[PDB]
Amino acid sequence: IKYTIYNSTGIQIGAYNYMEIG
Repeated sequence: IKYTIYNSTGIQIGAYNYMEIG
């Protein structure tokens, strides 16, 4: 999986991950 993304807020790619940006 490529993508390219500039200085933006933290990303989950791939399968259905879990993540909690307080």
